Amino acid sequence: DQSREQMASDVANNKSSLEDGCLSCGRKNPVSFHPLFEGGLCQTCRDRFLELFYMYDDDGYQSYCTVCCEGRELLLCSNTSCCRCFCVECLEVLVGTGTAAEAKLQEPWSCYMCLPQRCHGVLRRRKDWNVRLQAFFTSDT
Amino acid sequence: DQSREQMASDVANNKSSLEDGCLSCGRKNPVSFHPLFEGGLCQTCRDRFLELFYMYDDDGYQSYCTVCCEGRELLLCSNTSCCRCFCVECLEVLVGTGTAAEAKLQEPWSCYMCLPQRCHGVLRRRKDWNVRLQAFFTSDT
Amino acid sequence: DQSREQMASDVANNKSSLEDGCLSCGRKNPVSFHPLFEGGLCQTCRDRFLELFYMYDDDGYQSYCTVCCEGRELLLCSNTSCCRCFCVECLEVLVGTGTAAEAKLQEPWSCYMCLPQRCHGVLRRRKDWNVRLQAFFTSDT
Ligand SMILES: [Br-]
Ligand SMILES: [Br-]
Ligand SMILES: [Br-]
Ligand SMILES: [Zn+2]
Ligand SMILES: [Zn+2]
Ligand SMILES: [Zn+2]
Ligand SMILES: [Zn+2]
Ligand SMILES: [Zn+2]
Ligand SMILES: [Zn+2]
Ligand SMILES: [Zn+2]
Ligand SMILES: [Zn+2]
Ligand SMILES: [Zn+2]
Repeated sequence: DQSREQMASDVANNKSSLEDGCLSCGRKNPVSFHPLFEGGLCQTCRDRFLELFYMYDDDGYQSYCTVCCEGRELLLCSNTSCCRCFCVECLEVLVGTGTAAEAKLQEPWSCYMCLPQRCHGVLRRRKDWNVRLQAFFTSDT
Repeated sequence: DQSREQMASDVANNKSSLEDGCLSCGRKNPVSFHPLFEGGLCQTCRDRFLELFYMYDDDGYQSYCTVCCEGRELLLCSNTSCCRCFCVECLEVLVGTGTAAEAKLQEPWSCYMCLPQRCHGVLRRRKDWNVRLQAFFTSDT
Repeated sequence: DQSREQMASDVANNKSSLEDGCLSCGRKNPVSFHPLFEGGLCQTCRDRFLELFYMYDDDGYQSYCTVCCEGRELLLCSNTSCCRCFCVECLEVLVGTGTAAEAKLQEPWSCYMCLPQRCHGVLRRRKDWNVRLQAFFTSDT
C-alpha cells in the first residue's frame, strides 16, 4: 500500500499526478477528489468527512483536519472567518519536515486556505476550489 | 421545555451560550449548529430544512424562514441577489419586540444576511458563515 | 414548451416564462429550478446532476454540461478558477445558431458563469445564483 511519504516524493518528482493518489491516506487510484487541495480522495477518506459526529469543538474551531479528517494534534487557523484546522502529519508529509513545529510557534497562524501563496511543498490549494466544492456537494454518489 | 424568549433573555445576560440552545425552536443541548447565525440546531429543526418541498414561491423568494424554516408571516429581502426570508416570530424573539413592524416600514428592507452590521439583539450572523455552510453541506448524518 | 427550440422561441417572444420550462430538456411545468441560470429543472434532468459519478475529466475540466449534464461536444472555460463546460446543443438552442462555432474559434473562451454580461439569448445567469445553489444543496429530497 502506497504510503503518504512515497506519494509526496513521486508527486514532487513528476512520477505521479496528485489526482491519482488519495491526499488523505496515500492510496493509489482514488474514486473522487479533495475539493480544496490538489489530490484525489478515496471512498473511505471521503466518508470520514460525511460521517463526522461534532464538526466543531466548544471554542468554534473545526474538530477535524481539512486534508485527512484526523482530530488529534490540530493547528487552529486564527482567522475568525475560517476556523479550519490542519494536523501535524499533513504539514510534515505534504509541506515538509519541521513545518508543524514552525507553525505551532507562529502567533498568529494562518492556515493554507487563508495564505495568499497557493502552494507549499505538494500542498497546492486548487485554483478552482470554490467550483470544486460546488461539484463535491452536487453529487449524491 | 425552554421557550425561545427564555433562551434569548439568558443569552443577552450571559447566563447561556447561543450554541447550547436551538436558534429555531429554543430547545436545550441541540446536536448541531445553525450554519448562518450563532446558535445550535436540533435534529428535528435541521430535518425541516433538508425535507422542504418547494424552496421558492412563484415570485422567486424563498418559501421558508432562514432561522426556523416556517412559511408563515415571512419578510422578504429586497436584494435581488439574496431573496432570503425571515419570519415575524424570529424577528420579535431574537432581535426584539417591534422589529417586525419596524422592518415592514423600511424603504426597502435588507435581511440579516445582507446588512453590514453582523448582530441585532441575539441574532448574530456567524463571522465564519461560509465555512460553516460548507461544513453543514459536507455532513451526511 | 415541448422541444427546446419551441421553449427558447416562446421565451424570447414573451409567450412563456423561463421558470415554466426545463432549461435542460424543454419540458413544460418542471418540479424544480436550475440553480445557476433562469429556467426550471424537471425531475429527470435534476437526477442527471445528482447521479454524476466522475465530475472531472483527466485534464481538470468538468465532465458535464453546466445546463443539461450531457453534451459530449463540450466547450471548456479557459478560466483556471472555473473549468466549467457548456455543450454545443445548449449554446445553439439557448444563445443562438452559430454561438458554438464562434466559441470553438475563440482564444481564449470564457463561459457564461465567468462573463460580466448576465444575458445571452434566453441564457440568463441568476442574480441570486449563489443563494439558489445553497438552496439546491440544502434539500435532501
Ligand atoms: Br495503494
Ligand atoms: Br457552496
Ligand atoms: Br437534538
Ligand atoms: Zn484515502
Ligand atoms: Zn491531516
Ligand atoms: Zn484559515
Ligand atoms: Zn430545534
Ligand atoms: Zn423564523
Ligand atoms: Zn438578504
Ligand atoms: Zn428536463
Ligand atoms: Zn448542454
Ligand atoms: Zn467559466
